[PDB]
Amino acid sequence: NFMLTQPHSVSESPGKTVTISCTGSSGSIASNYVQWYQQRPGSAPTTVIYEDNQRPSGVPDRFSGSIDSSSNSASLTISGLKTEDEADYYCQSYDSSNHVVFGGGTKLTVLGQPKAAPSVTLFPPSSEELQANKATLVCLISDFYPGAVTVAWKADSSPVKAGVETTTPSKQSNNKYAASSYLSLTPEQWKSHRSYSCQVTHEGSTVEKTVAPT
Amino acid sequence: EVQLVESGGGLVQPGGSLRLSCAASGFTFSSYWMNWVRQAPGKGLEWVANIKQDGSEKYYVDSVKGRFTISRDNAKNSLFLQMNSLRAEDTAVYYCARVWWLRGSFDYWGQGTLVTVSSASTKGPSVFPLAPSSKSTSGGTAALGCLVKDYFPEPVTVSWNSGALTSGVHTFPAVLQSSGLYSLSSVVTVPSSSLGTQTYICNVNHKPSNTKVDKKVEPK
Amino acid sequence: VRFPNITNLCPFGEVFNATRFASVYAWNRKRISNCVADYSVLYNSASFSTFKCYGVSPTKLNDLCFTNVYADSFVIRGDEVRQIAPGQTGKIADYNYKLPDDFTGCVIAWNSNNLDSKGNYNYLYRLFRKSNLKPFERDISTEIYQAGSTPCNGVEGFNCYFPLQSYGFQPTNVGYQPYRVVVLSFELLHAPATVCGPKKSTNLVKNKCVNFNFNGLTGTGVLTESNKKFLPFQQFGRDIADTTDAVRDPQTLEILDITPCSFGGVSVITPGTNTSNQVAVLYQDVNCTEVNVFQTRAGCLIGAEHVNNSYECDIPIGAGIC
Amino acid sequence: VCEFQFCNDPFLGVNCTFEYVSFKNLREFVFKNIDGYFKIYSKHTPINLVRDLPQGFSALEPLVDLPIGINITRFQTLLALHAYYVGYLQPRTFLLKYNENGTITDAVDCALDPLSETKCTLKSFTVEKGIYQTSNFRVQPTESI
Ligand SMILES: *[C@@H]1O[C@H](CO)[C@@H](O[C@@H]2O[C@H](CO)[C@@H](O[C@@H]3O[C@H](CO)[C@@H](O)[C@H](O)[C@@H]3O)[C@H](O)[C@H]2NC(C)=O)[C@H](O)[C@H]1NC(C)=O
Ligand SMILES: *[C@@H]1O[C@H](CO)[C@@H](O)[C@H](O)[C@H]1NC(C)=O
Ligand SMILES: *[C@@H]1O[C@H](CO)[C@@H](O)[C@H](O)[C@H]1NC(C)=O
Ligand SMILES: *[C@@H]1O[C@H](CO)[C@@H](O)[C@H](O)[C@H]1NC(C)=O
Ligand SMILES: *[C@@H]1O[C@H](CO)[C@@H](O)[C@H](O)[C@H]1NC(C)=O
Ligand SMILES: *[C@@H]1O[C@H](CO)[C@@H](O)[C@H](O)[C@H]1NC(C)=O
Ligand SMILES: *[C@@H]1O[C@H](CO)[C@@H](O)[C@H](O)[C@H]1NC(C)=O
Ligand SMILES: *[C@@H]1O[C@H](CO)[C@@H](O)[C@H](O)[C@H]1NC(C)=O
Repeated sequence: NFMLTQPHSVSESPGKTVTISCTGSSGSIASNYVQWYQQRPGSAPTTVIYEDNQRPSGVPDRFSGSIDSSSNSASLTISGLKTEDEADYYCQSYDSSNHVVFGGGTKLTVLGQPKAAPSVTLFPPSSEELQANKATLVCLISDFYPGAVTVAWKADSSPVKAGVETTTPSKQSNNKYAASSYLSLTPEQWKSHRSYSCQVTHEGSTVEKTVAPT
Repeated sequence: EVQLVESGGGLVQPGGSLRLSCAASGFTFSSYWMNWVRQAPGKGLEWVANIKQDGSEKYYVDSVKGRFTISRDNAKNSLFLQMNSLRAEDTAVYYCARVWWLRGSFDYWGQGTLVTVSSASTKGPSVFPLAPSSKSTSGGTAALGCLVKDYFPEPVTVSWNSGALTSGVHTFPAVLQSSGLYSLSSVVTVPSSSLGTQTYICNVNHKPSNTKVDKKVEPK
Repeated sequence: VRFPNITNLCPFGEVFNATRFASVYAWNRKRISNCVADYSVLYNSASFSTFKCYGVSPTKLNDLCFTNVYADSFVIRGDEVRQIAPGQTGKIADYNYKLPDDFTGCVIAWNSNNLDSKGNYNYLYRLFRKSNLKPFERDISTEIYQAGSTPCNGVEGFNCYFPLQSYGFQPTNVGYQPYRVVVLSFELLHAPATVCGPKKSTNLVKNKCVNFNFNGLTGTGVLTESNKKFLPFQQFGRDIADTTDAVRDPQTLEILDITPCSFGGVSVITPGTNTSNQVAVLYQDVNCTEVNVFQTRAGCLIGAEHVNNSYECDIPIGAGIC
Repeated sequence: VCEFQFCNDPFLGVNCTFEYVSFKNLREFVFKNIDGYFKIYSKHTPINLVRDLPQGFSALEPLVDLPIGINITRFQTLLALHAYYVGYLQPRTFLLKYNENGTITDAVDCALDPLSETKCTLKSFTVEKGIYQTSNFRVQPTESI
């Protein structure tokens, strides 16, 4: 069925223009109308752009967009970025295979402060937990900016998805963001691999930590 | 002036059911399309169901097909969603919205009603120390923390040395496990040289079960 | 607000629910004119896979008037539906059905694989042409296309091709499945508009002060049944001083007299304040149903007790009343 | 309203942007083109005059009002083969008399003669004995010195 996808981390300096894109697959995005929504933390998403290039009252002319039909994609641009524009942005379109289709969302950060790479520390199961027949590995990410990172777990050289839960970035006391991820293994699973690791992606480069049974 | 008001959220067991409602005014219901849109915590938006202006036809996303029923009453000025056989995967915030035409935009949105699906009973947390390895310690700086696991419901508050240690301290958001229980963690940032000389005890407080756990974290 | 019965709808259904469509190289056109354009059967329909307006939003379209509306229909592959748009190029956009960059209208399409397939080679498209098409042109000639330098002399051969190629539409083909495409082109000329969307009417409430809009006239007042009749073609009546007297209702064809909403001066009837602070109030030339209540010719008098006994006049009210 | 090809002597035997399909006899019509609309008024009455145009008064009710948009400078009357009259309208003032049922029963042509001017000036089909001022006279310049 037709689906929409979006980039996770999008950021730009205040006063400048940022582009937020959305792409389609298993159908044509340009065969129907594309909407864009903005969800500020704490409330519901509201319409910013509709029917490709229209906007509701209360939305300034800083918000505009278009559909690139030959690339099966669409985007909006936000000029004159303000610190009030921090929000989760969403794309929406219509299909026959899937009536209303929403994208996964884009996290937009306005860079009103210096950027920072994440500090990642990966902790092994303690003896107390192993004695309870559990082996949760804990990946803690802190001190990063913009507040948007991707966190994933691996077993040896292959990715592991089972038993994985994540949180979103959350502003900490130093105005940077922190995030976490948990991998819940049994001791037997933990010891079935040479090692386990957590890799955190920020912009493009990554930070990777490894722990193992001893 | 158009407004949407929602209710009917709360905690339900797996396999259970409930009805959500979205009361509204400022428009005639029979002139507009009504929809439900779902958003799980940490997730983006997805569509659940759509009902036609006069209630003559209904549409659903495959993931809720055969389980959820969308219905409306244009005389009572309210939209309803009957959700049967709720699964753990259905934990989410449910929004109602007004649509001018089928392939148009969602012009008005509610605030969102949270539905949590869990068989878990109220339980206090177990706390396990998270010790840094020598590989990270050797860098000159280090971090150590606590894992708070298998508690229900939220929230849990965590502090270090009974509130004495606030510098370099962060408590992470909790996650919901497939077991219906929650887990979170807390970390304190230290100089690597302080790991073997200073005391680092986390104080984990879970009000719903009157449980307090004091756990010392040491380096590996 | 009252508008007449709509007994003349635009035949969008005839175009969309047709048993057969034309080939794209020979696309059909039907003129829509002198009718009510109800688009609620097009934009509220979930059966369409494509629904995009390059002219005006559907939310406004159903309230706009045009001189002419044209419905252009044809069958093409699903992978070619994206070519039916202004600014596009390709085998269909250039040789079969071209829309102008400034196209004003809507492109609607849906899957027809459940009917228009076998292989079904009845539908054709132009593969070769000497030049591209002008906006809304059509070319149904069979002249052999010369790709090379050797004259074709009416037949196929080395670098000579029949200009058309058929579609291999089969029930087992998404991109190669047939789609029915209808393009609705809307224009406004210097001529009087002939096609407007439907207008909604409200219920009519009698014997109340209301605002109103009947067909093309507006005003305020009270609508009551008239005891007068109009000629068969007349829409409303007018008074001596050129004010609206009555209106003929667009749906019932009954005639309703229009009166002004009650108004008049308000005066206070009082004994001198030296002896009393009690007062009565007279509403001039109004009914007591509109405002010790006494209805008289002067108006509606409240606070004064009417009595049978006559007395020499003291404070005059009017029409014999003191 | 198609771009019809016609003979130079069209008769009946014994693209269109508009299409519609449905002596003793006096038929009267008025054809006028206002802001693109072709308005047709008509009346059909019995007569007992077989030689010439009957004398009398009637008003023609509107028949159709067609949103056509065509320039009309000339027209052709079509007869079937095995009488009619044509006049032209002018932007003149008339006083129209409406009876109790709203039917026009009489009329005054306000520029026909001095009595008609008085009748229009006074808004009455009956004029009392006396003198009425109906218009002003002004001699116009005929040359330039
Ligand atoms: C082209 O023709 C089709 C019919 O093949 C039209 O489909 C119409 O679809 C609507 C649903 O959106 C039908 O309404 C439903 O009717 C049933 C039975 O009375 C009722 O139980 C439902 O609650 C609902 O009211 C409608 O009946 C159906 N039309 C016909 C004649 O069956 C389609 O709208 C046509 N397209 C155009 C542009 O005219
Ligand atoms: C309009 O439709 C109603 C039926 O709903 C009918 O009674 C009425 O006579 C119709 N009016 C006209 C002018 O056709
Ligand atoms: C008016 O009031 C005065 C008292 O100030 C009183 O003496 C006089 O009689 C009153 N006049 C009348 C007509 O009652
Ligand atoms: C006032 O309205 C009533 C109807 O409720 C009517 O019988 C009465 O004659 C009216 N009186 C006047 C003065 O209009
Ligand atoms: C006048 O007298 C008649 C009886 O003859 C009575 O019905 C009526 O109500 C009286 N009117 C007033 C104002 O007292
Ligand atoms: C229809 O109108 C166009 C534009 O004026 C004209 O070129 C065409 O020849 C007309 N159709 C016919 C059959 O003459
Ligand atoms: C007659 O033709 C002129 C252009 O030469 C046009 O402006 C005018 O509106 C036309 N008259 C009618 C009734 O269409
Ligand atoms: C008005 O019409 C009636 C028939 O309903 C007729 O008897 C009457 O004479 C007409 N009035 C006039 C002034 O012609």
